[PDB]
Amino acid sequence: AMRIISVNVNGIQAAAERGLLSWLQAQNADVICLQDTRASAFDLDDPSFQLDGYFLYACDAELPEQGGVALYSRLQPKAVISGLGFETADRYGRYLQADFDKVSIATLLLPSGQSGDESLNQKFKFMDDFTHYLSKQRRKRREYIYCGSLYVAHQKMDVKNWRECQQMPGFLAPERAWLDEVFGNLGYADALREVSREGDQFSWWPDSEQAEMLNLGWRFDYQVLTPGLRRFVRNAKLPRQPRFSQHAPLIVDYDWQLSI
Amino acid sequence: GPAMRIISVNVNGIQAAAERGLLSWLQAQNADVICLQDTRASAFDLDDPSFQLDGYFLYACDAELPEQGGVALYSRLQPKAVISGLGFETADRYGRYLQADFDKVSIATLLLPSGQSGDESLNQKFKFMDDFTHYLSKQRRKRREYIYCGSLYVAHQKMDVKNWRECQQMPGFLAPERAWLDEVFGNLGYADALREVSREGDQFSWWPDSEQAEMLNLGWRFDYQVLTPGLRRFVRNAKLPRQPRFSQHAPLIVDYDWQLSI
Amino acid sequence: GHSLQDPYLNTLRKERVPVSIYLVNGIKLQGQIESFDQFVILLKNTVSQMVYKHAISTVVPSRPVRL
Amino acid sequence: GHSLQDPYLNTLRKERVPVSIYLVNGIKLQGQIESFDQFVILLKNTVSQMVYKHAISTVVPSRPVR
Amino acid sequence: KGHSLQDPYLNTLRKERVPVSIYLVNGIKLQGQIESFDQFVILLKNTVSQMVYKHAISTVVPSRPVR
Amino acid sequence: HSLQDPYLNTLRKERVPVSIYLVNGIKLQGQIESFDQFVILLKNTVSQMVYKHAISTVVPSR
Amino acid sequence: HSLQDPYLNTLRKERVPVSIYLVNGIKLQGQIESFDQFVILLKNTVSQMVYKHAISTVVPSRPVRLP
Amino acid sequence: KGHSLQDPYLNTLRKERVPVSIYLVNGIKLQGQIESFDQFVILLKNTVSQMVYKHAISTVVPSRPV
Amino acid sequence: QDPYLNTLRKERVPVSIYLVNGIKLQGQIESFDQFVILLKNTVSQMVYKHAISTVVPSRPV
Amino acid sequence: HSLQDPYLNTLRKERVPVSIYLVNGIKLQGQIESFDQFVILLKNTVSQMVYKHAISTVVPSRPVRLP
Amino acid sequence: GHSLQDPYLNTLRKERVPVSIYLVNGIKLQGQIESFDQFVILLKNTVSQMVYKHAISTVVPSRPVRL
Amino acid sequence: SLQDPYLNTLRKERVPVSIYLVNGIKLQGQIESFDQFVILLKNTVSQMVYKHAISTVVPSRP
Amino acid sequence: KGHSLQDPYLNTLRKERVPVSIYLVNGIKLQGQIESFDQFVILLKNTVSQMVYKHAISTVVPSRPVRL
RNA sequence: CGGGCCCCGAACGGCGGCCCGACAAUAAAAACAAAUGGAGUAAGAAUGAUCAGAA
Repeated sequence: AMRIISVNVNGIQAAAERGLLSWLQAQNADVICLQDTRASAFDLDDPSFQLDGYFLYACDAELPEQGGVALYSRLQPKAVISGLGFETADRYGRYLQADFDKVSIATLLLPSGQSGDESLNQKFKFMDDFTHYLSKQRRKRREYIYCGSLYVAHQKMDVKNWRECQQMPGFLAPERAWLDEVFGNLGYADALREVSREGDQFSWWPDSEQAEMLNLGWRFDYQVLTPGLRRFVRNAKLPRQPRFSQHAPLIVDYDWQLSI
Repeated sequence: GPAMRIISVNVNGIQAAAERGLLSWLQAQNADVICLQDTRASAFDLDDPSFQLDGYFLYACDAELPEQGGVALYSRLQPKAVISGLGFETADRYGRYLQADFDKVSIATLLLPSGQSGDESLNQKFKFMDDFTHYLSKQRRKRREYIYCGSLYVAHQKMDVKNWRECQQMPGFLAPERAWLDEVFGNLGYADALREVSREGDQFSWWPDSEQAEMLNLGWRFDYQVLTPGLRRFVRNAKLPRQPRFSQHAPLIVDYDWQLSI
Repeated sequence: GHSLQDPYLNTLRKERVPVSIYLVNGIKLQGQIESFDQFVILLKNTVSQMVYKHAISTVVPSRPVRL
Repeated sequence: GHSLQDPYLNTLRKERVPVSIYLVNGIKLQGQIESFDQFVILLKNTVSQMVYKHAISTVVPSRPVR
Repeated sequence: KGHSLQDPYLNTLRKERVPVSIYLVNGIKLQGQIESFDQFVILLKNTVSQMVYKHAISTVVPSRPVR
Repeated sequence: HSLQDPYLNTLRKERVPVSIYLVNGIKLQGQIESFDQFVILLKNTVSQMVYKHAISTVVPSR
Repeated sequence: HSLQDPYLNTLRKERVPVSIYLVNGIKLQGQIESFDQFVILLKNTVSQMVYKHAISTVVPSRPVRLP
Repeated sequence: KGHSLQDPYLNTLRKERVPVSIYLVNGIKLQGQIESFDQFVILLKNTVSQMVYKHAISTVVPSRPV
Repeated sequence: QDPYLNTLRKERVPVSIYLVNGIKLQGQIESFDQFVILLKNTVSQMVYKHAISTVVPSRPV
Repeated sequence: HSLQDPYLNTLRKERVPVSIYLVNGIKLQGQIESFDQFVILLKNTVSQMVYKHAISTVVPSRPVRLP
Repeated sequence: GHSLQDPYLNTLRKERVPVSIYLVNGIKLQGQIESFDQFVILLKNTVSQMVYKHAISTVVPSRPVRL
Repeated sequence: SLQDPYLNTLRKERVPVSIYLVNGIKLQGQIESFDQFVILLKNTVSQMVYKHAISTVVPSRP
Repeated sequence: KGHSLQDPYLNTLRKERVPVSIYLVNGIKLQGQIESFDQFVILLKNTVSQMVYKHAISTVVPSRPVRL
């Protein structure tokens, strides 16, 4: 087995009050990649967030409310690294990576880009910087699993009424083109769309009860994995959890097992 | 023997044509179908017995403004059906398209905007050619073979116009329109009767208002019998009488071997 | 009689609005509605062709018209 | 009922106007109408078949009739 | 008896002006909101007034699940 | 009638996903919400009401 | 009435495997479990209700004699 | 002989330098421009000079008509 | 092999091709050869012979 | 050469309903109308031309005996 | 050339050894080789499905047989 | 071709090789014999494979 | 082989012994350098030799720009 | 030992001569965390003025 959980909690505190800690504790998994901690590493040090039988790793942004990402693993990773050299990355700890034998996973959290124009500019900046870094991450032997919420949909199949969202951030032409270039040209794939080419599957919908009723979801979570692991995809699922997190948990299993 | 003739003259205002007596030459020349282009008048004006050709069925559709445009036709025999419009505002709102469904051929009148008046006319021309290539690509697969008989206001090749140097910027030889025409002809398989039967130069249809240009024969070939390849094989001959200009264009007359019938 | 169907056809007739009748198969029918009666509708055009009510699928007037 | 269908069909029969009936399936039929009833219809063509009104879509005569 | 179900459902769909994507038996996809209807004809409102016959409609697909 | 009503009621009392085929050959599978002499609602992404006269075959999943 | 009921009763009692054709031309197969005055339930592995409005021709694979 | 139709199409795409998107049999989209071709190889110029074998090319979609 | 596809092309029948990857392609047959089939649908979406699994015409020929 | 051609010719002559599975595993159905050195025609409602290089196996719904 | 697979498959067929042909798609095919030729092998399944070589990948016998 | 030198060298030295198939499943075992069409692995079961569905043959030891 | 554009490419990749990244259809990537090639095989020298088949190679992406 | 090179038979085989198997040398890469699941997954063109298809 080889499970991976992705829950952009948008605040580990709200996650705790919503019962995310108990759900993850009950949810038997190998690695858990929650995003947007909205708290300092010292806050994550609170044993309440420490899941029984899992390690604690977290990198906080310069400003807690800005972001922050954490990573829980069942076995001691070979090494944990944070940052990518970019200001938009280092100054906010939006990237944290653990190292295991043969495969090393990472936790990515892109800026929403929907708050303001400056957020969209930062999004474009981080996108170009990240595709550059990944170009530098081509011939690298170690296979990767960039588990992160990219705040962008690849195809219309990933979001309904695209006609209305075409101009709204998250589905704009340049972001979709960047994602397509990152996926196809560079040989990267996705476990879900590979194992299950089924529409209507989303992760992030408005907290508004109306959108939840009519299910206005935007697929923002993606299990970006190097082509080496593409062959070892078991199955993907997007549970419709009752408002536990804006980004619904993204659980995927893999045929390839892990090792220290 | 079995023969049919179609005549097309862009009168650009039925009033001027009637003033010079086009009705006499029309009723005199034996023809099966007439495609009078650019009426620039109300349909009731065409309905008048003076403009109506005796013994020919008539149907006229104009724009929201009578003088703006409009097209009419005179069929020798009652067509099975008559349709107007294409769904595009550029053609429906301005009556730039009229078709009299008959058997197979279904004579269709087309009128592309000149694009020489202003920039808005050129934008309308671009939109029209785009929508038309779309519709024709969606239509080429149809069984019914059409004959889009209309003045396009575009010269396809150098054989259609002399002194192309100064004409590069003048409408009629612009690059986008020429490319669109070459596309719809070759890439889609459409042909023209005149170029097919006669590769002769010097013959033109459109002339400037300058009398010196007419004396020197500085003319343009803006008319094309855009026909489905199904009918390209039965083209016999064509002619362009150089009678004193009734309008900007000349009467395009063509003869076919196929004999139409209700 | 009908609540809106017959009034709708009468309104379409009064102003002879050019109406394009669509067949269930897919073909279109141009020409104004000359007259109408239960199970039949007469069309005015090059010929006095009569269409069948049970065959008509959609009746779209060329201009927005209200009862 | 048939306030308009019956007069039209009776006039077409009396004037023996050759009418072309187009079925919903698309096939083409030709021949004048000899007689008719509230359902089927007798044709004039060499075969003189019985067409069904529920399968007829349009009846276009060769000459407009009053 | 015969209209105990479709009548109130369609009336609610009309009142809620929910965008509908009606499908014809031929398979064509029309869109718009139903503005009125009776028993044999359904009147759809959109850019161009459209009259659709009931005997030719296959499904009426609204954009939101009505109660 | 005598046969359609009880069978169509049991097809919902037992929660049997019903698949209906349109005359054009299009297939839709969903749980029937309610049925009438001329209308039958099939639970799908949205309440897609289906006309009885347009249904060709009813192949339940079980 | 005089011909449909005996034919259907014979096809049912004799359990003749029929090949029901659809109005679209598709050839289906299966056994008939029970018929109605407007619909027939044909079972092929599982019961499958077939509407008479969508049946073109019913051809029994075996010759049958009316009562 | 073998590429009487493939050869002219690929040569036109090359001369016109139309940005094409090659879809592999594995389903991986490959955007770029056709640099050169032969019997069973096509050079795609992009951020990385790529060589895609023909036997593993499912479809090519030029972004503009040719 | 050759006559069937030639008839499909000349008659302008709407063709839908399922590739070996399962992709349901749609378009009309423009031109074909030993190892290439030009599919005309908006763009000249060329398709290789080795990758084609099934050719589904809309109506028999 | 010695086995494929006779087997397919027998399947065609007897018109045995065969079930073909693609290399990807998609299950197809239909009768073998005509064979070819590179392709086959499988008539099932709509005649579909399947390529031999994409055929995983040929499962005949009925046992067949070679000549 | 082709001098090694012929005797191997002929011996597998003679002794009727149960082989498990794993296709390229990861599907099991337990059965006995009834015969074999170019571009084709004939299984001894209940239906004796005819398989193609291009699709076959591995041929493992349940019991190790001698050459 | 260089395929035959490689294969017969592995056969003579009997090096445990790991063969990856087109699907990707990792095989293991020595190579007993080989030709142009098939390979006869020396595995516990000696699973035979045809040459038209091979990816890469690599020896576990240099 | 009639035009043989693959031959110059492989020859320049081998002569300079550039680090290649031969992708396969299954999805795995093979790093190394082309030692030699023929019609159906290519030799990748990564500690041990790899008999990667030709028909299984999806794309060859050299991590080193090769002028030609 | 086995790869690259030229030499020779009749697009197709192969044999001798050899060289190397550590690049007579990248004006420089903001950085290589370290080199068999398996008896088989295919929901709807906003509408050809009108499609008969054979030993």
